[PDB]
Amino acid sequence: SPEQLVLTLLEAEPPHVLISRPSAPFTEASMMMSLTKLADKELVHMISWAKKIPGFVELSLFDQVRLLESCWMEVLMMGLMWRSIDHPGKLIFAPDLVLDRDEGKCVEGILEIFDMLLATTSRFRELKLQHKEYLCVKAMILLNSSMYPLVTDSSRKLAHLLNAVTDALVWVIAKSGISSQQQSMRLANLLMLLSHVRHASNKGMEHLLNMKCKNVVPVYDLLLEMLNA
Amino acid sequence: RHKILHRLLQ
Ligand SMILES: C[C@]12CC[C@@H]3c4ccc(O)cc4CC[C@H]3[C@@H]1CC[C@@H]2O
Repeated sequence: SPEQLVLTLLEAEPPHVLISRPSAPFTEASMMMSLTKLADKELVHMISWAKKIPGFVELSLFDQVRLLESCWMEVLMMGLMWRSIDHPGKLIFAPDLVLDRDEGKCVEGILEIFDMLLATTSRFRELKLQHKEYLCVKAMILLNSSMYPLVTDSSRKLAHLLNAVTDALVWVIAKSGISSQQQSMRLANLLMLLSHVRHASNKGMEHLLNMKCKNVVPVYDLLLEMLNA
Repeated sequence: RHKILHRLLQ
């Protein structure tokens, strides 16, 4: 139910992972080490986060797994964008890892991804995305992935959940008291940005997979696993 | 395959 759902999401927010720039100037290797070390740690916390969304731990194991494998990059990126929303031309990876757009030149293939992330962030900035809208959108990202039938009521349980999240978002948007038509436009504007987030995610995944192959960066543990597919 | 994920979910 919308108010309670929204408070649960609020209380579910994962902590800020702290990381710092290395002492030496960035290289491709050292930049990738920093961002993957950050991602890996944030992944740990994303599991605990997901488990706090009502219903999530009532879905089947394969379902929880499949949603998390499918959305984790998207969720990393969404959280990044929210962190960076007030800081044009910058990506706020962590309080002490604030990358200027140009610093992406450091890593082959990454500037384009920074620009996508930056563009999607500006679009949220233009729309004046509100904290509670961000909470709902991020949970929708967890819940809204293709789930063609696997061969292993969880699917209806999924729909009910994503339904309640979508209602919560509609309810948050109602608080603005704007025109009915403009409440529809805003919903559409926020959900249409979900594709952009999926799209960046796709480029991010591919970029990192390739970095891993070229042994340009070692990846460990959770991140390594989520990567191995 | 989800050696660690399963671990953390359960
Ligand atoms: C996945 C990459 C490393 C981890 C990066 C990260 C790391 C942490 C985070 O909160 C967000 C992102 C989004 C951009 C990601 C990068 C885009 C491609 C690069 O390989």
